[PDB]
Amino acid sequence: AQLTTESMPFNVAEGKEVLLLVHNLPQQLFGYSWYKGERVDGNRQIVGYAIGTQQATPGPANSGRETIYPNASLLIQNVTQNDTGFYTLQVIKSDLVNEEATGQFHVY
Amino acid sequence: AQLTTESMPFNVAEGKEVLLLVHNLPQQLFGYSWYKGERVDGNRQIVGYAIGTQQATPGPANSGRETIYPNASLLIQNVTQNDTGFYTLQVIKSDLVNEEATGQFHVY
Ligand SMILES: CCCCCCCCO[C@@H]1O[C@H](CO)[C@@H](O)[C@H](O)[C@H]1O
Ligand SMILES: CCCCCCCCO[C@@H]1O[C@H](CO)[C@@H](O)[C@H](O)[C@H]1O
Ligand SMILES: CCCCCCCCO[C@@H]1O[C@H](CO)[C@@H](O)[C@H](O)[C@H]1O
Ligand SMILES: CCCCCCCCO[C@@H]1O[C@H](CO)[C@@H](O)[C@H](O)[C@H]1O
Repeated sequence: AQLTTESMPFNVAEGKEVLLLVHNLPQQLFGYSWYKGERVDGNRQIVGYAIGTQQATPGPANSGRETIYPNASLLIQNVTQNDTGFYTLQVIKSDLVNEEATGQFHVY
Repeated sequence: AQLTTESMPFNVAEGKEVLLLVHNLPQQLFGYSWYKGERVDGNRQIVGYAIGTQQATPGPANSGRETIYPNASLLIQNVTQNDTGFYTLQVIKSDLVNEEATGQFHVY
């Protein structure tokens, strides 16, 4: 089945925490990139993650409060109104035929 | 200066050929992915290219008439009306903080 992401919890109190879980990662991965919003856009990149070295590198939209895990999961702490809405994950395969999934939680 | 792409020629007769040139490739590249349109969208991916292995892999929007070169350049032969408009290159860096550039020509 399709690459998918869900957020835990779906509705998050301001100041609390949310984990973006990822399911059905394909094989032969090179890396992951998370973006704020519904689309892949470098200006809105949160983080880039190289699997070979297990190394996270921040993008322009990185808040300082995000952590990516080896299975692509994204933890966000001390959430703000600004964190609310859509997130997009791009999975970079080793053949560079890539996949995206979006991506939502609601701050209250 | 910024990663850019220009098309040669910019206005192309139906049935002829167009080369999408790429300038200012950054260092530390792992590969390239070309998309039809203004955005990175897997459903519209033309090709994925691994630099290390020199291996091109076709995506869903591949027409059969496209060739990617080691410097990311894209040749399109026997162009159709359907080929007209924007193309987007994504450059995949080793730290996964990637870059995109668009991308157009006009068929007449
Ligand atoms: C700090 C706690 C994080 C531990 C990992 C939690 C992931 C548990 O697993 C997830 O549980 C969800 C329950 O809502 C299910 O909907 C998902 O299908 C399942 O993958
Ligand atoms: C607070 C830190 C949370 C730990 C981060 C890793 C937890 C991820 O846990 C994994 O998530 C996957 C989907 O993303 C699923 O395979 C399973 O729910 C689980 O094994
Ligand atoms: C007609 C097919 C020939 C293959 C193309 C040869 C490589 C293209 O040529 C290169 O294009 C780059 C743009 O990507 C430019 O930056 C370089 O200056 C130029 O040498
Ligand atoms: C170092 C890069 C080598 C790439 C191999 C080129 C594969 C595309 O084969 C193409 O065949 C066409 C004939 O129909 C020619 O007009 C093109 O010049 C050629 O690129």
